[PDB]
Amino acid sequence: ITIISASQTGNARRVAEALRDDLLAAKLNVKLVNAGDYKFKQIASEKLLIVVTSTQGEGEPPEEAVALHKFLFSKKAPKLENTAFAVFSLGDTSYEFFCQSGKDFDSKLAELGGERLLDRVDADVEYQAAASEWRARVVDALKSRA
Ligand SMILES: Cc1cc2nc3c(=O)[nH]c(=O)nc-3n(C[C@@H](O)[C@@H](O)[C@@H](O)COP(=O)(O)O)c2cc1C
Repeated sequence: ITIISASQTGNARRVAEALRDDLLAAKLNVKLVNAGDYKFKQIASEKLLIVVTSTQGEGEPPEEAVALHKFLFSKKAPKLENTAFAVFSLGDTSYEFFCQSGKDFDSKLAELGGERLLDRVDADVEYQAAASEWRARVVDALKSRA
């Protein structure tokens, strides 16, 4: 399983660390990478992929995931021939573009034909219970979808 973290400050990364550990706890071969250090040209090669992404100024994706989101949004983006996914997003209702990055990644993947393992989870500023409830569900799902 490949867990991708896209954080401007470092919160998605922390959740990803908790999540990867739950999967190390439930399975074992888990790879945790930051969007800035993932050779995303092989994202296709993933059987089970998780993305954790925050939403930034003007609803823009996290910096480390810009090339990735742009790539995933490019005419050169590959079809998720055999890739399934789940997205967790950190956002704030006070902003207009609440959780837009999650909406973007969730959409484009599905548009490309990726299989959604779990409905996208949008998280507000309190964030910490969503990551946990979401964490508990991907574990249950992945145990049931591998
Ligand atoms: C400059 C800035 C702008 C942001 N803009 C938005 C926004 O438009 N919508 C949103 O849902 N979240 C926005 N966030 C994200 C925050 O709501 C919050 O989820 C943050 O803690 C995410 O941290 P992470 O990047 O470490 O995951 C913004 C954060 C920063 C620093």
